[PDB]
Amino acid sequence: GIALGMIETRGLVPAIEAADAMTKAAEVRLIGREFVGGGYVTVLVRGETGAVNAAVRAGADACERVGDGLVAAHIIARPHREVEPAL
Amino acid sequence: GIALGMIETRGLVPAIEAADAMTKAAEVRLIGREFVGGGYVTVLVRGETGAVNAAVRAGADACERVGDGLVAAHIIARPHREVEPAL
Amino acid sequence: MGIALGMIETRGLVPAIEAADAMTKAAEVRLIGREFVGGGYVTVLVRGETGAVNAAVRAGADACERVGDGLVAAHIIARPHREVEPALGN
Amino acid sequence: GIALGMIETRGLVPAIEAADAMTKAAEVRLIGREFVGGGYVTVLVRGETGAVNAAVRAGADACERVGDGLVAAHIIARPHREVEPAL
Amino acid sequence: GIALGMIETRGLVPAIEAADAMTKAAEVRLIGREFVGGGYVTVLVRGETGAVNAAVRAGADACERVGDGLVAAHIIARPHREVEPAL
Amino acid sequence: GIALGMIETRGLVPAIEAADAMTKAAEVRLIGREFVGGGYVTVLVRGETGAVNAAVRAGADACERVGDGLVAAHIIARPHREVEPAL
Amino acid sequence: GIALGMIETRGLVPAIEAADAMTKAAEVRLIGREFVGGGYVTVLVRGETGAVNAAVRAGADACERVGDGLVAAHIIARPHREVEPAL
Amino acid sequence: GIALGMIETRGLVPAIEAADAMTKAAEVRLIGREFVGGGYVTVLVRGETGAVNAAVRAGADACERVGDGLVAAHIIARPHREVEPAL
Amino acid sequence: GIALGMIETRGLVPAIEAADAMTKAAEVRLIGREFVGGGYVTVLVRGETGAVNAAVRAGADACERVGDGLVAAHIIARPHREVEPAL
Amino acid sequence: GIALGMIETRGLVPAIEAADAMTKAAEVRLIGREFVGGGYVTVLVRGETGAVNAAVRAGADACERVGDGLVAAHIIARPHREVEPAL
Amino acid sequence: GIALGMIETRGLVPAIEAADAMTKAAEVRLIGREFVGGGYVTVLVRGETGAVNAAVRAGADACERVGDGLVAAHIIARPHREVEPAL
Amino acid sequence: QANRSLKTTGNEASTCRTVTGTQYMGAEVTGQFCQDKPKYKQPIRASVTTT
Repeated sequence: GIALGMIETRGLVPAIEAADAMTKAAEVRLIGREFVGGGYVTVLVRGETGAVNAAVRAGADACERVGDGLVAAHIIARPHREVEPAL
Repeated sequence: GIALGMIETRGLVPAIEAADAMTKAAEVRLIGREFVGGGYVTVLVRGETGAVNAAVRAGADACERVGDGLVAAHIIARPHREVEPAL
Repeated sequence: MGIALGMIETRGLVPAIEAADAMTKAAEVRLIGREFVGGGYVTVLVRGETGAVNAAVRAGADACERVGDGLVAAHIIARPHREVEPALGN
Repeated sequence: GIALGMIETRGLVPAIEAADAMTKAAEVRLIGREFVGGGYVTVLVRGETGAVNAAVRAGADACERVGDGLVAAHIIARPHREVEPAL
Repeated sequence: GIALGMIETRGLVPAIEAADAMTKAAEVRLIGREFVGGGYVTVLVRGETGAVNAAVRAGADACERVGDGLVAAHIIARPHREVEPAL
Repeated sequence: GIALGMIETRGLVPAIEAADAMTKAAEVRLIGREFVGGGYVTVLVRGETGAVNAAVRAGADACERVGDGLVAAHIIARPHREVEPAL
Repeated sequence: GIALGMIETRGLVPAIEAADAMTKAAEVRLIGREFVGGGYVTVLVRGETGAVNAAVRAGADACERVGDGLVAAHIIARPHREVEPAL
Repeated sequence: GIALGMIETRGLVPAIEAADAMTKAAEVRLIGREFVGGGYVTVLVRGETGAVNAAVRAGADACERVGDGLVAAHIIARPHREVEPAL
Repeated sequence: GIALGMIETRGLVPAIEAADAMTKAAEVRLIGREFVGGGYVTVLVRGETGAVNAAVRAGADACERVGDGLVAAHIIARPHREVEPAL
Repeated sequence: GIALGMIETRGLVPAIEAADAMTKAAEVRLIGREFVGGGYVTVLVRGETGAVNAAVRAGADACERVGDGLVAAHIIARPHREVEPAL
Repeated sequence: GIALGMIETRGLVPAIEAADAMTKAAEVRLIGREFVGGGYVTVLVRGETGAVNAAVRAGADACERVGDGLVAAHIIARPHREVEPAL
Repeated sequence: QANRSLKTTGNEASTCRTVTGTQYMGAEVTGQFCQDKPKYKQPIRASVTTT
């Protein structure tokens, strides 16, 4: 799967709890963990469209009340080729 | 020893004393100390389920009086095997 | 050579450097860490004898309480674990 | 498991019945009988944190009515190495 | 049988008379006569559940009016294997 | 005589008083002196029933007036076989 | 160091938690636990003056509300060489 | 100097600090640190009669009201040769 | 088993029904059926404490309602080994 | 221990008895007795900062009421390299 | 002996008459004659502890009536081995 | 020991739910963290009687 699911949060613990929840909800490959800066931490996974959608939804409603909580959670159906150097 | 414990503090030394509370509370293997950026600092340990539970409970109890204090403290019992390569 | 750990954590580097100056002028300490946490949190970490570290960190916290943005944390460490030591510079 | 649970009591009837409670409630290995003197008698068990906590909680809650009752019930999860020669 | 009955008395006189009641009311072998310390004396007997119960009833009833008498009295039905070194 | 007489007191001066009264009142065979602990001292003697009774009553009379005096003292006419190994 | 910190309490729960305070507060080794008698139990620790002071502070703060609680504490700083055989 | 300076107290904390008073007061040599029982502890040192007097002084000043308290302060001036086997 | 149970009935109708109850409610062996004289009849069984109590105590239940009824319901834990068991 | 403690008083009497308080309180070295003038006498000690603190505390506690008494007692925890010639 | 008596006063007229009192009082070895400054003069004498006591008693009891009289008549029984090098 | 407190995450599922088997969670957690007292009291074989 090539669909990309990405989560923003305030600190690594909400990030990794969300990541565990979404990986358990659907088997996706955790592509990256990036320190955005200023407390923003992001997690990047790739997989099938429905699986990644369900995983992102599960991480979203599972990590809302951890620490400061979620910041941004949206889905991309068909990530485009030139985004790979950004991934 | 597989159960992974993890916590932020709004500052480095609250995280350091949190890890001190971790190691003085129960048997834990503090695997990671990470700078989130802007002041948030994460520490992550490994241990048994009840062990890490009691350790982080003690850490949260002993953390709020240190600088800005506790911001986030929740733990997982069964970590996903693919996460640690990213940790 | 005492493994007693002491800290000063400050909002900004000016109180950090003033606190380190007070560390060295107050009691015997060895400075191991000066670290920019990020966003203005600056940490100075010293080691030495328990009473020496206590007096040093106290004098530093008293001196840097106002300077710049002022002190944020003055949390003396009782004793780091053997396992804590690798995470603080090994 | 290095978790250490232990309790003293006035009279050895509560001591041994609480020891049986220790070893029956959770998988914990006993490591000490102590004739403290003056009526205090101490049972000393060793095991992992969760089992130790559950066993000691059950034994303490079942120990008050038996005999002259408890003296103290608290647990240290990570005894230091130097404490072991003073077992 | 492996049924464990046992008594503590304040003073050796109630201890021995309780032991004699133990062995006379029911035919159960005694396994221990231990000095707790400071005046508490414990008697440990082994046998079948019913005989142990009858003997302990008799000993407890006969001990309440000699010297300082009974201090603690209880029965263990199924002692665990490893509490033998704890006896 | 297989009859068992015996007496307990606080302190060893009354205990020696009792033992002297034993050996002087009736020719009853002394068996042992035992330190219960915490000040309780007990003495165990054997003889026939009448001699044991007279000796023990005389010992109580002589011991009541010395030190803390008698604390517990009773006689068994028919001591059981397995009791003797425990004393 | 050779400074002598040392704690008195009733029971071994306070004794060993005081030992834990010793070994978690400052760089201090215990030279020995001791059963004083009548329920009194003490711990004797050796270390630097400030070290033993921090240790005794921790023991006192964690001990007074455990079981019967702390009975005594004292802070010998220069034990004369003639006292070493007594410990 | 052969005279005996010797002190009794409740608990080992006053006994140890009284021994420190002994060894810092005057010329003495401890030859006994005795556990009497029931919390009673004796400290006993040898020296000349003036030295032991001045030592027992110092032992008494910091003991009657430290810890659990002092029981008795005493001076021996002529230790009889028959007493020596007892010491 | 060695425990002796025995039941006594005015008339042997309750004796026989009680003996059948003895051997049906538990597995104990009848050792005696004796005509006391003048109508009293006593039957004695042997077995373990639990089996004897279950049999004897809850055995003459259709006894007070049958015939002239019960006289005495009695259990013995450990009869004297040397003299009476041949009786 | 390079920490410097020092006490000055009126008259040599409190000065040297405070020096003995120094040497018997904690680990210090009496490195100098100095005559300021007009009766002012100073004593110097080196040792650990906690040791120096305890030493000077005990020294003042000895020298309050000695003759005309203390006037000033102070500590320099970490003297610079230009003060050593002051001796 | 090893004990040190030592006495100070305004001027030495009281100090020298007090030294005569030292010598007439008890077997003591005068070792020091120190002009503190501004009028304080101190006498340092060595002898047995009781000898030191008698000496200082006599010196004080003879010093009040001469000149400005006594200021500090101190008594010390054992200075530590590092004090007399400064004496 | 050292166990669950108010500021913990990832261990909320069985907090207010009935429990099968041995108990190890404290009563205060349900008292001041859940809404009702647990309707499950684990019995013991150590009965208390009198002669």
